[PDB]
Amino acid sequence: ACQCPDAISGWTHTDYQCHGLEKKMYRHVYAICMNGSQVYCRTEWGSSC
Ligand SMILES: [Br-]
Ligand SMILES: [Br-]
Ligand SMILES: [Br-]
Ligand SMILES: [Br-]
Repeated sequence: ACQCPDAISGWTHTDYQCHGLEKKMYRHVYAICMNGSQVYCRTEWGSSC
C-alpha cells in the first residue's frame, strides 16, 4: 500500500530485523517517487527468531 503523486521511479527495502514481540523477521519496503520522496509500501515477514 503506497502511491506516488505521479509515478514510482525506484525500489528499496530496509534490513531484516528481529521483531521482539512477534519473534519473526521483518523489514520495510520503500518506493522512490519521481519527485524524490520515498513511501512506505509494505512490511515483509520471514522466518522465526
Ligand atoms: Br504492497
Ligand atoms: Br512522483
Ligand atoms: Br535494497
Ligand atoms: Br535483508
